[PDB]
Amino acid sequence: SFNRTSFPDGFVFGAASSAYQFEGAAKEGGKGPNIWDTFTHEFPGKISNGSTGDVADDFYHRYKEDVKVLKFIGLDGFRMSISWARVLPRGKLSGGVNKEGIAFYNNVINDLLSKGIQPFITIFHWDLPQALEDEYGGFLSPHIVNDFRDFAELCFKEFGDRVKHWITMNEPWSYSYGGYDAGLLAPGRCSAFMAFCPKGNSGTEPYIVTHNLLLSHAAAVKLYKEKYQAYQKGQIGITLVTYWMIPYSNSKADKDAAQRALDFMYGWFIEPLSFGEYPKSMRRLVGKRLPRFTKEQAMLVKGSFDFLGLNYYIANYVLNVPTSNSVNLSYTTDSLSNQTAFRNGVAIGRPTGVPAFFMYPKGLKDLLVYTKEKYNDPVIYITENGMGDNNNVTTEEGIKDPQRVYFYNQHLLSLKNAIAAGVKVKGYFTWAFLDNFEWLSGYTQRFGIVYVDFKDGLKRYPKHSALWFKKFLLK
Ligand SMILES: *[C@@H]1O[C@H](CO)[C@@H](O[C@@H]2O[C@H](CO)[C@@H](O[C@@H]3O[C@H](CO)[C@@H](O)[C@H](O)[C@@H]3O)[C@H](O)[C@H]2NC(C)=O)[C@H](O)[C@H]1NC(C)=O
Ligand SMILES: N=C(Cc1ccccc1)N[C@@H]1O[C@H](CO[C@@H]2OC[C@@H](O)[C@H](O)[C@H]2O)[C@@H](O)[C@H](O)[C@H]1O
Ligand SMILES: N=C(Cc1ccccc1)N[C@@H]1O[C@H](CO[C@@H]2OC[C@@H](O)[C@H](O)[C@H]2O)[C@@H](O)[C@H](O)[C@H]1O
Ligand SMILES: *[C@@H]1O[C@H](CO)[C@@H](O)[C@H](O)[C@H]1NC(C)=O
Repeated sequence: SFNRTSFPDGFVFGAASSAYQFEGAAKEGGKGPNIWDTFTHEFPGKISNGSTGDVADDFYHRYKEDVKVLKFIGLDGFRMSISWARVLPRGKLSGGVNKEGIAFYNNVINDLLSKGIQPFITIFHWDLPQALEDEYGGFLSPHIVNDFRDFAELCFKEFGDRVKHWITMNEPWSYSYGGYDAGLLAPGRCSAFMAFCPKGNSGTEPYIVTHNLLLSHAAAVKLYKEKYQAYQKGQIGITLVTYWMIPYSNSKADKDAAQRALDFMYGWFIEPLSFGEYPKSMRRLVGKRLPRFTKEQAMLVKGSFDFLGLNYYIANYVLNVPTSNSVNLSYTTDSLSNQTAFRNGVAIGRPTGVPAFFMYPKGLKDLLVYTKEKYNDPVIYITENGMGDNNNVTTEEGIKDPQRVYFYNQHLLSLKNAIAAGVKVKGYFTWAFLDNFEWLSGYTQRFGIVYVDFKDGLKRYPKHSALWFKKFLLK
């Protein structure tokens, strides 16, 4: 039966997590507030059922038993993130290191390694300390770069003797678009015409924030390369997300619109990372709302990754949107494109428990080949791939997830094809290890290969998908 021998020797199979979504202990162990503590508490209308990550999976206390589950499944690796405000409660290094926070991550890492599981560490997975958001508006300010750099350094110093795979940040697209265009994610900023956020500007701030995200990423990578990489002997990268874009029709209009959508979502980050400049379509359509890289900045950002982390979930069809005399000025409308999961009333693939998300495993290969061909054959890890179930059945029924078995069977076959096509994929991580706090969707969506019974003591039960992976891994 389909198993890991179909993949390169030493290929890393793992599961993924993030700190705010899993940890809980949000006000414990010396931890300071982050923007997600603030967002979920002050805007309960923006979270399904007014949920928070106050407790989440309580991974902070339950990590020892959870690591046993990872070993049971037989995973090679585990992707997890560092809570910035847990290790630096005041955000700045000068504000002091929280010894209790450092100890937790050390404990998790030491346990993982005893089970032969490699920790892949995301330094920043959106949970910015409130102190930094308060001081200078977080990623709206160039001040964020030095503080991000110091945070990265703390991680390298404290964990780098054991951690050999670093991811600077998770999905700066989501942080910028979600936090500053649509106002759906912390810090919850958007234009007043949306009547959805207290402050913001969806037409300017996402571009400001993305620039500082890239610069912060680049600062961390430069420091790692110059100061830690030679003796710790690890690798550092960044995780990007994009939908795969398919033109709605055969028209030139829809063809160009599809590429514009990809330019604005993916190219926004991977062209600076590869070429030191933003995509031409963005420069043309966004004009002077799009920051320029100085010569120093372009030099720092270009080539600043050892590997690319890619998160893949879905493909969408893309329609051209003609220019209009009625403008809502926003990153969203700047690309003159419209995404839809339906063509001629027919869904792009099998449904999931997430209304927008349909199964399109071919898109994983297409994205990987596109990336190989456009950006000089980079080393790639699939740092997230998964699907969600609606949280509307009993624990008993939730555990039986043949649809997720199917999902991973199909996507791993597609990944196999990408590797055969010469894409240098070295690893693959399931989102998620556990059912968790899924940001604006709260606990209404279950992405785990392991079920968490939120109603009954947060108990863990491996799903059929976990058992499928256990067999796939010959473990
Ligand atoms: C729990 O929530 C899920 C939501 O994902 C429910 O499953 C979904 O049910 C809808 C409506 O029954 C399905 O859509 C329909 O499918 C039929 C036949 O395939 C189609 O002809 C209709 O036009 C309509 O599109 C949807 O596919 C399905 N989603 C899945 C399975 O992922 C489920 O009913 C809920 N369960 C309980 C116990 O409330
Ligand atoms: N600020 C809190 C309350 C809190 C904490 C986590 C999540 C939500 C709400 N607690 C205090 O955070 C402090 C650090 O975080 C600072 O709290 C004061 C804020 O003005 C400042 O911006 C923040 O960095 C810790 O040093 C203290 O031990 C602790 O009592
Ligand atoms: N989900 C994203 C991208 C995103 C998230 C929110 C809004 C716009 C775009 N990326 C990855 O998807 C994973 C699943 O994301 C879910 O996708 C379905 C949404 O309805 C749900 O709210 C979201 O958490 C997240 O848990 C990871 O933390 C994240 O890295
Ligand atoms: C794993 O797959 C290979 C095909 O490459 C097959 O020869 C082998 O028997 C399989 N093993 C199991 C345990 O399924």
